[PDB]
This record gives sequence, structure tokens and C-alpha cells, in this order.
Amino acid sequence: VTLYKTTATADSDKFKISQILTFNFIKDKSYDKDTLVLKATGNINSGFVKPNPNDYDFSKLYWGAKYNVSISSQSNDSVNVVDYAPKNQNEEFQVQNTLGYTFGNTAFSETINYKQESYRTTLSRNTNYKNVGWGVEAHKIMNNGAGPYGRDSFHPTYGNELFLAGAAYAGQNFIAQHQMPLLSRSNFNPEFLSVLSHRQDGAKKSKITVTYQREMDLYQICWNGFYWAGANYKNFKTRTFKSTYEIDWENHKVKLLDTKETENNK
Amino acid sequence: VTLYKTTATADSDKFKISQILTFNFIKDKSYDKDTLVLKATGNINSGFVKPNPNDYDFSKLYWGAKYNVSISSQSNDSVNVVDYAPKNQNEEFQVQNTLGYTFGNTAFSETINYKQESYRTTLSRNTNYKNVGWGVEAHKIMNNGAGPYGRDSFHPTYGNELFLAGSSAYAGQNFIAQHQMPLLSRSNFNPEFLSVLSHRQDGAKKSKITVTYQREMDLYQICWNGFYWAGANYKNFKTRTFKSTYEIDWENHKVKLLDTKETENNK
Amino acid sequence: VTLYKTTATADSDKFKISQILTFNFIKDKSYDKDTLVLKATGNINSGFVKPNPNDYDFSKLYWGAKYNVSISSQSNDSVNVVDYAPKNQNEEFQVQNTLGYTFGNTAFSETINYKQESYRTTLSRNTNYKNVGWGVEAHKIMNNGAGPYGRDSFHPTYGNELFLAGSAYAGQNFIAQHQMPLLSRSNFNPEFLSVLSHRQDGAKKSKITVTYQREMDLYQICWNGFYWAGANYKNFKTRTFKSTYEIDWENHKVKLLDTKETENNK
Amino acid sequence: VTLYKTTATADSDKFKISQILTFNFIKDKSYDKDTLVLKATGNINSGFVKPNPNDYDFSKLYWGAKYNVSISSQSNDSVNVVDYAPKNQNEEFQVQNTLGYTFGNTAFSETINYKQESYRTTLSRNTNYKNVGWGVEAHKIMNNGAGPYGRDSFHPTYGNELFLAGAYAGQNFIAQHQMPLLSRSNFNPEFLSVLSHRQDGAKKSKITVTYQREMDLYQICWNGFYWAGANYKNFKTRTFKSTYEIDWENHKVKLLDTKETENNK
Amino acid sequence: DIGQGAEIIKRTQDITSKRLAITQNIQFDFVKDKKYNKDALVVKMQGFISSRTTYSDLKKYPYIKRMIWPFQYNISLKTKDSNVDLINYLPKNKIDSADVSQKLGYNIGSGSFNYSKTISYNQKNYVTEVESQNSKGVKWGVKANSFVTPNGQVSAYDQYLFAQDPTGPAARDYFVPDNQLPPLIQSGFNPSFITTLSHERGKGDKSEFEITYGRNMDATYAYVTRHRLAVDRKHDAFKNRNVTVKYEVNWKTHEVKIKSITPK
Amino acid sequence: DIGQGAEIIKRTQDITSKRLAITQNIQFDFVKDKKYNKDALVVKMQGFISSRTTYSDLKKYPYIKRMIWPFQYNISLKTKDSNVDLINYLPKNKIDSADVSQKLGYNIGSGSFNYSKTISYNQKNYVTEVESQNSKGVKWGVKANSFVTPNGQVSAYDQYLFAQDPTGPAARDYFVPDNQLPPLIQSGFNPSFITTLSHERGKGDKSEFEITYGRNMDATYAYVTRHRLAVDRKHDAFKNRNVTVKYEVNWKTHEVKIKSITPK
Amino acid sequence: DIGQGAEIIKRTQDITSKRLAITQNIQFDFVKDKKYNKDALVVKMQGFISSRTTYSDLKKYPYIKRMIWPFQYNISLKTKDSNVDLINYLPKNKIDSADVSQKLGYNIGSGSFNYSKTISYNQKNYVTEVESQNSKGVKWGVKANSFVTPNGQVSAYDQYLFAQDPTGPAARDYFVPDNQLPPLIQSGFNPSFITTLSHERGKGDKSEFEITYGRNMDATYAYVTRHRLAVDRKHDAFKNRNVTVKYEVNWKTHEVKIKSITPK
Repeated sequence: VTLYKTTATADSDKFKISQILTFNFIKDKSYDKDTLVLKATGNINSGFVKPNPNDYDFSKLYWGAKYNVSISSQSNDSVNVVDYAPKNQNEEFQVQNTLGYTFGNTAFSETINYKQESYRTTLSRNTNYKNVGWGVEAHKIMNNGAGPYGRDSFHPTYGNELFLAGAAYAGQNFIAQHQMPLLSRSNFNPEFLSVLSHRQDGAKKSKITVTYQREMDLYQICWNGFYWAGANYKNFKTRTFKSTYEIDWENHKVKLLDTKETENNK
Repeated sequence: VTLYKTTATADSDKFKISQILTFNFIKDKSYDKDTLVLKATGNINSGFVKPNPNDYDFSKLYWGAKYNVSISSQSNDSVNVVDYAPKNQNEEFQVQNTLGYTFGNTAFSETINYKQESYRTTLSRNTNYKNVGWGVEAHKIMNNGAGPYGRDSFHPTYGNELFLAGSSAYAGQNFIAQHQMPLLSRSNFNPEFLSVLSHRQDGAKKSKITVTYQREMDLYQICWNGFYWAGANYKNFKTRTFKSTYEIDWENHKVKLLDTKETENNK
Repeated sequence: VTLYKTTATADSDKFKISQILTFNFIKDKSYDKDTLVLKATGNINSGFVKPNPNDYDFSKLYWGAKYNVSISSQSNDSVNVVDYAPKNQNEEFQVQNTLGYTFGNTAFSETINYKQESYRTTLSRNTNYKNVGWGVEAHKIMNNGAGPYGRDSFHPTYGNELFLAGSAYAGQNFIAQHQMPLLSRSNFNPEFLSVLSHRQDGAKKSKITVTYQREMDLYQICWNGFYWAGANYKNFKTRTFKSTYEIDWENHKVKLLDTKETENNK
Repeated sequence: VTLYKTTATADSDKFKISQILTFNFIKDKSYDKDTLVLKATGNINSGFVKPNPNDYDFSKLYWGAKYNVSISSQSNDSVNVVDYAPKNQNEEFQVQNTLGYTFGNTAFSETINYKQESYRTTLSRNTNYKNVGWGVEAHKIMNNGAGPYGRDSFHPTYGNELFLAGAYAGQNFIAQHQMPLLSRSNFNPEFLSVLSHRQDGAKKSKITVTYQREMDLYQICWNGFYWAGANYKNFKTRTFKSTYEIDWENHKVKLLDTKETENNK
Repeated sequence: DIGQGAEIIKRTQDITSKRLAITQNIQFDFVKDKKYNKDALVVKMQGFISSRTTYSDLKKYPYIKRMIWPFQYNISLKTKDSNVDLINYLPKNKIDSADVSQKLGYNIGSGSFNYSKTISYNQKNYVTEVESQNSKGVKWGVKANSFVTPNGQVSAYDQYLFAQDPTGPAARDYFVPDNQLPPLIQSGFNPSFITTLSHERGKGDKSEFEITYGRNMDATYAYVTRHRLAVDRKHDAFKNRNVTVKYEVNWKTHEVKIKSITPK
Repeated sequence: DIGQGAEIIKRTQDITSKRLAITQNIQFDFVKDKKYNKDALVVKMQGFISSRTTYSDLKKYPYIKRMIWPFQYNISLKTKDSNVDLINYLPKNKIDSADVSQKLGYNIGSGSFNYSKTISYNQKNYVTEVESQNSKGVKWGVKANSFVTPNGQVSAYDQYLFAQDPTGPAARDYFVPDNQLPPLIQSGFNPSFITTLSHERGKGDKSEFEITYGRNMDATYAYVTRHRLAVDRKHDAFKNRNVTVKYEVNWKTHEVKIKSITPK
Repeated sequence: DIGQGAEIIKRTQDITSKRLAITQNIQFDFVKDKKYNKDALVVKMQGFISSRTTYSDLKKYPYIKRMIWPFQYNISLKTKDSNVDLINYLPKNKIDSADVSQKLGYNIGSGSFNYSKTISYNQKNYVTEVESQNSKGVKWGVKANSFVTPNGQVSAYDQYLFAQDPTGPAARDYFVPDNQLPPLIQSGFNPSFITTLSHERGKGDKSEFEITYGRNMDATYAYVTRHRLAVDRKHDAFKNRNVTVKYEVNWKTHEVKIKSITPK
């Protein structure tokens, strides 16, 4: 067994998005193919936009509600994506059934214990033998003791109470910025792993495509005269940074070839 | 110390019973006999039979209530069964005694903490110096919060409430949901048993081992008397037994399937 | 470092007392003396005596209430007892102080958490540079939920309720034998360790004195016409087994030389 | 990598303060400088003073309320203080929010779990590239179930109830055994520092090690209605300064200077 | 008791059924155990089976909203070679275990009596059951079991599962949002299964393995009538949506080729 | 402290008493400890003692139902050789230990005071006690202790133990089903006991060991009269139902022979 | 997965800004990893940032008492060398996690129903957040978060924080004593941050790093009027009280020099 390491980086200073790519080329004699371990890290800003405190009747903010990463090989190359991490978790929780009797009374109860995270990571459905992708999506978000809420919470009168503070000025009736989830207002620091195999009778060079993306949701509130109500609009803004790297399976080098910064706005 | 491995398999596709046998022949210079480690795995279907939803006044089902495995040597060979796993557990539990006084009142209580398993594994009484056998028997079965129940639960009016659901419906629809049953009652038993056998070196170059997988199926039925639904369980109403005989070559460390016997008992 | 092992045994079939002695002779070049590690095990019956069920007005039983072991060297030899196990424990326990207020109410409480053993092992006061000895004494004994009791429990009316059960025959108004502490009714299995040092310019042979002993207490109950009352009399019977072993520091051998079985009865 | 060990000691029998200095000189080929690991231990008496039981209307005691240690290099030498322990802790605690509802009400609660220590260790602000120093200060002190109290606890009527028991004034203090160990007995410091030395620097350098105690004056008085207490910080200060000569060439240390200084307010 | 770990020769094969959104990641470890009688092979089965969870309006009745979702994931390995045996596989079925705490007490202030009992056990979203196995292969079913919601746990066999008061006119609006759906429904399943297989020597060099991945989809229907919500459930709406791939194995040359895949 | 671990020579002997349903699985490890003065031998005692639990009708009074069950299991090793010592054995008796939690409190709303105490300990079905030992042998008794039921723990010395309202006419119907019987009653006992023994050199080559396995059966009787259930208990109904096996040991040739067995 | 650990060359640099009371303790580990394509450098950032917490009387209004304290600590590393990449750094931002316990129950003595839910999480005084990063550098902010007091936890964003009823005439007397202030306020901050950096070979030997330490001070004002206490809070009263140090790195000679420091 022999190992070769290297790195490659790609920045989008405009979008505040960075790709750090860490490479382990493995040559294993008990293997008929070349192995590449690829760790994808870096930064993806949430793109959070502070609300204007002067807004009176209706006000809005943007928050980072989903992060998408993908790693691909090309249809025409001999490189397949064979493994990756993290994989989808078959979630577990713990149960307690209690039955009690007194003499007259008859009590019973059930308790469940589970983990709760503000953002959840799942696989991309477009995952296949030449592409693996993950989505980090806003999951269980607590206001104070109120919640948990998500992108699609809907109360029949008060709407989506996700970042609504108290149902003053509209732009001053959002919750404190510090009270928001870190990944909604700051930066996502991805940590994803992929293992790719390469046929030895294949090309001396291949191309890998790494995509970092942010989905920004528009959260707004308005005053109807009686209450404050809120609404969340998903992926109202999308910022996407696509990089193409040239892999030299012969010399164990990597070189950035392409960059594409794409701005979608609804 | 020298180790030699091998495997042998035997299927009963009719009974859905399969024997996977894994062998470690051990030669130890500090030992005057040949050692064989035998791990017995595979599959034993429960033989579960779905009830007919159309049954009205009385309905029935079969479920896998006990699984029996045995490994034997022959009276005339020099091969003895010296060790095995699992062995019978001397069960442990934890106690908390509490005494309390207030001034006037006087409370006391005791709490016990223990494990509860739906199926329990114990040794076969026919176990001896040339035969070891285990029985995995239905033990503590919960309906919902109701229970635990077993093969011989008996309520004076409602009979055996093991798989009785309630409701004013058809009999064959008044059993509990299939998914609510114990896995080993409705699916497959995946045995994992270990045995150690010793062989005299001045003995036969070849020996014969007999491995038996078996299922005892119970008949659970319910009936409507006009006022309530009542249930009853009949043990080992059906028995399916798969017997295999393997030839052991202590000289060349080989194993070969020789006999197969599929036996069907029905009451 | 060089190690030599051996064993020696001594029985008192009359008293049901047995000494198993396990020896490690150590020669350490970084040491100017010879070392001997001596583990003392075996058996000391409790000498428990079942009560007569026919006894009517007053009844009695004997129970093993203390076990004593000692290991000694002789004043005239160069052999000192330098180390041993177990040593006396500076016992620890855990405390929880709770203060609570509601508005009106004012609660406070304190909870202590500690271990409770039926028999306790402490060092003998006669311990010195040529002798170490232990006493295993009946400590915290529970009737049912009642207790804990000891050798000197005294209720102003009911006396010592140690083994008192409850309108029957006296010899039938004791608690069940199985309800008693194991060491009060069965056998004590000592496990004591000692380390002895020997001057190299000393005698080629030394003598060690090992003593196992049992103190049997007399527990009795009587009917006064109104209640059953009990009393415990300490060391009413004493059985003592003394062995003297010859140690050959040159050849690393041990040989039993003396035996003495002594019976004291009050 | 090569390691050389040594020790050096300095006593102030007058102040009951002792410095034990343990030295590891490290020569690392992958390093361009000489390394010295210095562990500073020993003893610093609290200077606790039993109160006079005969005192009637007002009584006082001194107690050890803060301990200060520092380790320095000199401005003109090539020796910098590069590492040390302990460093300031970003304290953590555990929270439990509970919300409960009943109908046939609406209760909520929050619980926090944290450690509580009588004396707390923090870094000295004068810490810099040639000096590191620690302060061990009286922090959370419990009377009985009462407290916690500190040097500056102030009840509007009863003042500082730190060592107030409930008679004679000098007998209305809490029992001596009820006080924190570091307030009445001895502080046993255990501090670690790492210093780097330029190889083209002096064959010999000087290190200054300072042990100090701040004694607070705790007093109580009877006004006719209640007993009240007050704490005065650093009313007495005892300081022991030692200067050691480090021979980076031969890996030796030698005590050069001693200064015992007494401040009294 | 143990067998068998020594020198390995590894091969990998990866494949996707565009039609079905199922990816097989298969690793083949040929085992040369110098203490063993026969040839041995460890097949490590991984990959991705997309949830293919969909939301729609019925073609004949667009006012009725349908959620189609995976109730079971299907995994199997089989072979026809008479010279090949299945000698190990993971996971296996196990006996469930639980903790019990049982209490009795009395009070005297008056006379009073109390009893309580607590059962404590661990739950999975999806349960992995060996549905069949023999010397020639094994088939697992990964079945929806129980899910976490506000106000407690809910069973996969409950019909009102996933249905909600509509938050809009679209089909999706009739069903719970993604943050109330577990990873195996919202996204899909990441299988990890292992099988160890033996091969008789001197009786042939080639064998064929049929690996199968797939889904059993349930359907939950919901629609609004009379200001009351009507919800209904079709169990095993679309069974055995599976892709089967045939691999050929050469035990002598250590070669692995993909023979076929259905559907593409 | 350190004694005793070095080169071993192992021998095995296995045997069954058809009459009594008792199997001895005995392993003999001859210890050649080059740091030790004497010959050494480790005897590992395993096997199976069937419960022989039975249900019947009394011959003279068939309306009375009897359950016979093992209250104690008996294990012992003895020798007569004067050159042989017992120098170690497991298990040994130990001092019981327990956890205690004790609490005092007050309230003022009014004046009120409360006290509570909790003892916490571990329980076994069967307790293993050293009943006797000396330089020539050791005897253990494994005694029924406490059993888990609905509504709490019950003592092995309770007379109404295992009795139940009959669920039928048969004898078995008068006693609790197998799922309320522990393994040592429902099935039997799997002994694990060890003894280490020394042998004086140059004073003889052969020694003889008497290993004994067995049961003490208690009997629980039940019958119906006057619509009330009559239950009675006979303790030590059948004591010392034991099998004794004589093994001969040759300390020079490392040979072990089975000399005798009673009953066959 | 594995990258990147092998042979090291270490250099240290230490420096203090008398003006600002800030000390950088910086360690440079040149990594000669024979499995790696490029040059590598690990920068270990430690030191001391004094809290510089102060208590005073306003110059224009001496009756108003001001407490100035560090709300945030600032740490950053940047470079301009195009041949230099940031390929690793610690800490990183992570997703928060919490434990949930949820309970439902019923009683019948009558009908009654109860529900309770408990969220359980871990708290820090100061939270360390990545505020920005790219291939040329990284900037962390260590932000005041939550503090332990009598009667519960309090937020750093509460305005009445640290204010108290005066125990005297001095400014300090208006604010909580040292024993109610956390180490990062009473004393200061001990930074521990790491960055791994690569360097392209044959395109230049020297690079320059800008390391920045500092504080953002908040100010809490308190004064007494009409026997009611007036407390007010100015957030980011004094932002970016930072010291920047320029280090020059020679990747060939393994030499590190201090180029500059602002302010001195």
C-alpha cells in the first residue's frame, strides 16, 4: 500500500464561498483500480441580511436555510464514486412506558427520548454511481421556549412564527440576531468525505466537479392591525459556486480548471 | 497450536430451515486429544400462518413458539462434547427497599429491576457427555401495554389473551396486527450456538455428527361466545424437524454432509 | 529480580479451620534484604449452632461474630513485617444539601450516600513491626427492613433485636437461618496479604506464627409474659488455631512445625 | 531531543512561604532555541490569625483571601515566556428547560448545573511575553447552608456575613474548621511555565519568582440590635521575591536574591 | 471459535438504475485463508436507494391529494451455483430485550396501596428483518416501524400518518413538511449488508450473483370535504419496485464483471 | 501475589449418570511452574445437572398434585492423598455489600418534618456458598434464593411458591408455567468451579479425586378443597441425590483415568 | 482522511502590545511531509488578551458610573501570498445539538391529562464563531453568550447585566464583585487557534502573515436618581481594539522574522 497527498482550493469572494479540497491518492496492490479519498471542506456563508429597523408595517430578512454540496465525475470517464460520509441515519430513540395503580386511581404514561438539531444533513436524491451530494437543511429551530419551528411552520392566524419576536416597529419586532441558529446567520463549515475509484486502463487525467451552494429563504412579517404575522418563502435567493478540478491519476496532482459563480433571484 | 477451518451446509427448502456449520479443528501439543470447535448457525422459519380475515365466529393462526437445536455424537465413537455456549444463566436482578416517615405518616416500598426478553434460551435436559441441545422458547410477550403473556397464560374468563386484540368485528380480524407480534413468532430464528468436541487420537479416522434444527408451532385461536372474545393456545400442534448427519474426517480436517431427514408431525 | 514460590497448609478438622499459605520469595539486587510476600487464605467456620425448636420459655444460639487473623515473627529474628493488605480505610461518603422556597413555604433537606456491609475488616491494635493482625467483625446486620443491628444493639424494652423474629415456641421465634448474614452462619474465607523483610546476615531459617480464630457470640431470647426480648453475649465461646511455620530463606521452603488448637468457653 | 533536570528552593521562614522550583532544560534539534520547563510549587501560608475570644463589642480576624504568583524574565535578556498552565477557563454549564401542561396547569422551569469552588484561579493582567502571573482568589464561600459569600458580599443591614456565625464578639465568629482550607491553612501552588532562550544569547539569565499573600481583615460589631460584619481587602500583604540565576550552558540554577516585604495598612 | 481472516484481493463494482433511482455499490473481497478448505468471498453491499417519495393530485380526481412513500426497502443476494455456499451474513435477526422496573408501596397516615411498572426499550425508524435465507442466498426487508412526532411516537401502520391540515392548495401542502420526515423518507436509504460465501474447488471457476435493491411504496391519500379532513391509506400500493443486477465471478482469475441490470 | 502462571499440560474427562441426569465435564491442567516447589494441578469443573423438575399425582391420593424441584445444587472435590493439598479454589464466600441513601427534611409554610432511607442491593436466583473446605477438599452448595414475579420478589423459602390456581385437571396445571420458572429450575444448572492443588514430590506418583455433583429437591404440594386452594411445602424432600466420580491422577506421566462412577 | 502528519521544524515568536495589553504567543511548525505535494506550515496561535475591564466616572458627568468590558475577542489570520493556501483550521463552526425528553399521561380516579417536555443543552460563557474564511485566511469572533447568576442564567445581551445596587460611592461599587464575573471578564482570554497552510514550490521563498488579536468593548452605565437605579447599555462602544502583527516566513531556510506590530 502506498499513499500520496495533495490539496486544492477555490474561492468565491463575491459570494463568500470557499472550497478546500483534500486528497489522498491510494495505490493498493490487492486492488485493480486507483483510489482517491477526497475530503471537501471550506466555507459557505449563510448570506444573512439584517432587517431595516425603520420598516414599519411590513419587514423582511433573508436567512441561510439550506446548504448543498455535490461531488461528480463525468459520464465519459472511468471514475466512479464508490463511498462517502455521512450516510443517511436510520434514527433511533428511547421509549419508557409506565403503568400505575393505586387503591382508586389508574395512571399511565409514555416517554420518548431523542436528539434535536437545528440543521439536519441528508443525502441528495440525485446521488448515483458518479455523483454524491448532501443537503444541510434547517430542521428544528427554537424561538425561545417556543418551538421547534421550520421552513414550513404554519399557525392558522400567526403564520410562521420562526423568527417572530412578539405578536413597535416591524423591523424591530424580529428576534435578536444572536438568538438565531448559527448556520442561519453565520457560516456553514462543511465536512464531507468521498471515495472514488479509477480504472488503470483509463485516462491519465479526469475531471471532478465540486459545487457549493446556498439557499436563502425570505422571512417576513406584517402588521394587520390586531397581530403580527409571519411568512417564509423558500429559496428566494440562490448562490452557487461550481468548481472543476483536473485530476492527474498518474502524478497524483490536482489543478483547478473551471469556476462558475451563479446568482439566482426570485 | 495449529488450527484448520472448514464449513458445511444443509438446506430444507420445504421447511425453510438451513444449517450453516463452521468448523475449527485444533491440534494442541499440550493436549492428548483432537479438538473441534463447531459453530452452528443458519435459519429456522417460524412457520407463521396468517389468519383468514373472513373467519367469523371462530378463527385460528399458527406461530413459532419454540426452537430446538441439538448437536450429537454417536455412542460408539470416541468423540465427547466437552464444552458449549450459551450455558444456563443464574439470573440477577437489582432491589431497592425504601422506608419513609413523616410527622403522622409511614410509607414503605420495594422496587425490582430486571431484563425482559420475548424469547428465552435454556439448555435441553437430554444434554449429556455426547449431546448438547438448546431450546429457545417464547417467554414474555406483550400485546400493547397488556402483558406479559406466554404459551400458557390463562385469564378465568378471557382465556389466553396472547394475541387477542379486543372490537365488534370478524374473528379473523380481531387478532392483533402482525407487526405487533414478536419477531421470532412471525419471522425467522437465526441460531448462534457453539460446541466444543474432543476426539481420541487412537479413535476412528472418521466420525459422525448429528445436527437437528426444529420448530414447534402453536395453534392460537379465538372464539365469540355472544358476550366476549376468548382465546386459547395449543402447544406444539405442529412440529417441523430437520436432521442432518455430517461425516468428520479428523485426519484431513474435512466435513461432508451424509444424511438429511425432514420430518413433519401434525396433531 | 528473582522470584520463588511455594505453599504450606495446616488444618484443624475439629474446629473446622484451615490455613492455606502462599509464598513468594523475592530476591531484588537493588535491595539489601530478602523479601517474602505471604498471602494467607483458607477457611474459618462460624461455628453456628442451630437453636432447639422445642425450647419454650427461653432459647439460645451461637453465631460467628468476629474473625481474627494474625501473622507474626519472633523477637529474636531479623524478620520484620514491613507491609500488608488490607489497611484501615478512611471512609468516604457523599452529601447533598437542598434548599427550596415557594411563594409561602420553605423546605430544606440533606441526603447522605454510603456503603453498608454486614461484616467490617479493621486492623488489630497489637499490630507492630513484627506482627500484623486483622479483625473481621459483625457490623451492620439487617433483620428484614428492621436494622441495622450489631453485637451491642439495645432497645429499652425489646433488648437486642438482632435475630429476633416476632406467639410460638421460643426456639421457633428466631428468624430463618437463611435470613442471617453468611459470615454469621457459614464460613469465613480469609484473604490477607503481608510482606516481610529478612536481613541477609540473619538466620538461614526463621519461624512465622499464623493464628486463625473465631469469636462466637451467644444470642438468646426469652418470654416475660408480654413480649419476646433478646440479648447478645460477646465471645461466649472462642476457638483458636495457632500454627508455626519454619521458613528457609536459603532454599525458599516452608515447613509446618507447630499446631495448637485451643478452646475457650465461658 | 535531550532533557536535563534540576531543582532550586527558597524559604521565607518569617512569612512561612516556600518556593520549590523544578526545571527541565530541553534541547530539541528541530528547534532553534533552548527550552526550559519550569514548575513552581511550595507553600504559601494564609497568615490566618485566630480572633481574641475576650473581645466584646467589636472583634476582628485576618484571613488569606488571595494568593499571587509570578514568573518573569528580564527586559534585556533573550528569554521569553512562551507557554504556561493553567490558562483562563471559558466556563461551561448545563441547562434544562422544562415545559409542562395539564388539563382535566401550564408550569415551566429552568435548571442550571455548574461547579462551585471556594477559591478561583485566574491569570494576572500584567501577563506578557516576559512575565506570567496567577491570582488565586476567594470566590464562593459558604457559611453553613448560607451563602455563597465573597470578599465583597454586602447585606444592607448585616453587612458581609462571610464568617458571621449569629455573646462575646470574638466568640460570634464561625468555627475555625468551618472556614475554607485556603483561608485558614496553607496554599500549595502548582503552576507551570515554558520559557524559550536564544542560543546566541547570554550563557546565564535571571528569573524572578514571586509568591505573595493578601490578607483580608474581617471584623464584626454589635450595634445594640444585630451583629454586623465587614471585610477589608488586602489590609496586610506579605511578599517573597526570589531571583534565580539560570546557566543555560551547564543546565544549572542558583538562588541569587531574596526579598521579604511586609505591607501593612 | 473464529474464522476467517487473512490475505485479501479486492474488486469493486458500481451501478445505477436511472429508471428507478437505485445505486449499488458492491465490494468483492476474495479471501485467501491458508487455514481454510475452500475458496471464500466476502461481498460488501452498500449504495443508495432513493426514497422516491412523491406528492400529487389524482389524475381522475385532482381534488384528492396523494403522498407516495417508501414503507420498505428490499435487499437480497442469491446465486444458482451448486458449488457456492452462504456461510455468513450480517445483520441477523435478534431477540428484542427490554428493561423492567416494578414497584409496590404502602402508606399509613388511614390505609393506602400503590403499584407501578415501567418498561424501557430502544426504537428504530426502520427495522431490519431477515425475511429469508438458505445456503444459496439471503433476503432482508427494512420495514418502517415507528416515528417521532409532537405529542409522542406514532406507528408506521397508523393510517393518519403524515397527513395534516392543508397549509395551501398544492398536494405537498396536505402533508407534513420535510423537517417532520425521517431521513429514509425525506431522502432515502443507505444499505450496509454483508455476506460471506464459500466455493468448492476443482468443480468450476465461474459463478453468478443476483443482487437486488428496491422499494415497497405505501400511499397516503388526503382530501378536504365538509370542513373535515378525509384521510385514507393504501398499504403495499406499489410493491417490489426493485432493480436486479447480475454479477459474474471468476474464483480463479479474481475477475468480476457485470452481466446484467434490470431495469436500466 | 504472583503465583502461578507457566507451561501447561491439559487433559479432559467427560461422563454422565443416566440414572440421575448429571454430566461432569472435567478439565485437568497440569502446571509446570519452574518457579514453584511442588507439582501443581488446576482442576476445572464444568458440566450439566438437570433440574429433574417433575409434576405428578400422589399415588395414595391422586387428587393431590406434587411439584418436585431442585432447591440446591451440590458440588464438591475431595482427596485422600496425604501428599496433596488444596491451595486455591473459586468461588469463595464474600461479604455482602449494599448502597444506602438516607434523607432528612423540614417544611415551613406551619411546621413539618420528614425522613426516608433506601437500601440498594443485587440479587441472584441461586446463591453459591462454600459449605466446607480444608487442605484436602472443598464443598459448595448452590441454594435457591429469590425469584422475580409480578407484584415483587419472592423468597425460595416461601411455601406458596410456584403454586397457582389450576388452569386445568393435570398436575402441571396446578403450578406456574415455564415462563415463570428460572433456568435452574426449568432446565438445570451449568456448574463452573475451580480448584488448584499441589503435590509433594518423591513421595508417590498417583492420587485419587472424588468429584460429586447433585441435587437437593424440595417438594411443593397443591390440592383443591372448599373452593380454597390448599398448598403445602416439604423442604429437603429428597436430599443428596448425588453422583460421585473417582478420577485417578498420575503426576509423573500426566495421565488421568476415570476409576469409578456411582450411580451409573 | 489521513493528511497530514510527519517530520517537523519548529520556530517560536512571542510579542506584546504595551499599549493594548495583548500578547501573541505564536508557534510555527514547518511540516516536511514526504507524502505531500507542497510545502506545509502549521501555525499554532496562543497568547493572552487582557479583559481591560474598567470602572470609572464620566468626565463630563462624574455622578454616572461606567463599566467597560470585553464583549468579544477578535482573532484572525491572513496572508497576501498567492502561493499560500489555507487548507485547515480549528475550531470550525458546528451544528448545535440538544437532548429532548417528552412525556404524555392520563389519570382516572374522573379524567385528567398531562404533557411535559424537557430540552437539555450545554452552555458556554463565550461562543467561538467563524466570522469569515477563505483560501487566504480566517477570522474568529469569541462572543459573550450566557452567564451564571443567582436565580438563573442571564444573557450577555441583557442590558441590566453586571449592574447592582451600589455598596459604596465608588464606580466599582455600582457593579457586581469579581466573584460574579467570569474569567474572560475578570481577567481575560487565553486564545487557542490553529491553522494549516500550504505553499507552492519554486515560485518564491517568502510569505507574510498578518495575525490580529483584540477586543470589542461594550459599556454598561449606571447611576442613582430618586431612589430608583438607572442602568443603560451601549453595545460596541469601542469596537476593534486590535493589535496586528506582521510575520515574515521563509519556506526554504525555515526562518521566521517579526516584520511589524501595530500598535507598539
